[PDB]
Amino acid sequence: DLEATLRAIVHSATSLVDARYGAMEVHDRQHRVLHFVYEGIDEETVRRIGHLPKGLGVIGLLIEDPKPLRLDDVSAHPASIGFPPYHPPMRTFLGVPVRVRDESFGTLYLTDKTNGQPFSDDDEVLVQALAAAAGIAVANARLY
Amino acid sequence: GAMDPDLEATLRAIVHSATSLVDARYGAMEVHDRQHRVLHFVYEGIDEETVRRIGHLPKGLGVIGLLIEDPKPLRLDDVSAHPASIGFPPYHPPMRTFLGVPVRVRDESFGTLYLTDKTNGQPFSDDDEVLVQALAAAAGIAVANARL
Ligand code: HEM
Ligand code: HEM
Repeated sequence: DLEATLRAIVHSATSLVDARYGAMEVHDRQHRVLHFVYEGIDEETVRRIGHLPKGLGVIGLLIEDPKPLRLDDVSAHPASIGFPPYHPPMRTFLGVPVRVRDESFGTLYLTDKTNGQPFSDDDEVLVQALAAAAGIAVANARLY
Repeated sequence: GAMDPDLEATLRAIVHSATSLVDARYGAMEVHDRQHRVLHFVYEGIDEETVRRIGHLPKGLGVIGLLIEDPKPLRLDDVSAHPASIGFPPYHPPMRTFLGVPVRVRDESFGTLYLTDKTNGQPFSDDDEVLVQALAAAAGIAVANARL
């Protein structure tokens, strides 16, 4: 199961960096969402928010132009679309592409590092390393 | 022959992250087949001249052979003092502190991720072990899904 694998990767990222929230989106070449896995938000809150992300705002930027991005305040970025009603507040941000050499498929991202600090150089390196493993997983599912 | 390019980049990045974050002087990973024969070995922290002097890659013996045989996390204050120790070959850096963990999925283990010589002179911490285990699990995912 691909989503179980992607969830394991999100868990490792969130726990090791010590972020409150973690997520991964995988999309097709038209930018349609194929998979969205996440941790940090209870299902009651999920039910209030409603539909899962479509890959807009800051995530849209990263889908169009895959490369690592860290932000002190996600809502301050020019590409920021804003959260939907009932979504938890989130401030600090780290996002990296989920990719292989040939192609990028998705984005692994974290918000709200514990105790309020920005994501570090070391956090970005770690998250890139985990994402690469997810990149291989996604590339394999696309063949198999 | 050579490892799949994406797999190799991923494993090397994982070794680097593990080595960097636990502040190890040296880091390595061996990957083996189902019969436990070593196929690939990637490493960092040893200069290229010392590599030429050592002259042959590890076969998976000593304390590593133990981890290959019995895939479990293993921390040691002095790797050379372990009764499984085979000893380092000529020209190989002396290495004292050791942290090694299986590269695996639920059903099968594929290899070992290992770090030596913490910069602080101290043994690898419990925190160090947890971080390396998670990185090894991602390496396990990579190996399992790697391009045929
Ligand atoms: C738990 C991990 C999550 C993280 C780290 C996260 C993070 C984000 C980020 C960074 C944005 C872009 C904000 C902006 O551009 O201003 C966003 C937008 C959004 N999020 Fe969340 N989110 C998470 C979970 C969820 C969940 C579970 C839902 C739905 C139940 C959700 C629904 C949305 C929607 C609808 C948007 C608007 C843009 C879009 O549709 O892509 N998010 N989120
Ligand atoms: C740079 C990261 C490295 C680490 C962390 C590392 C670690 C180790 C450890 C823990 C042992 C077992 C010691 C014992 O059981 O007494 C060992 C043995 C050995 N190492 Fe290294 N090593 C590294 C690099 C290298 C390189 C680059 C070479 C060759 C160019 C090499 C060649 C060997 C050989 C030949 C053995 C003897 C046992 C065997 O053949 O498996 N090592 N190493």
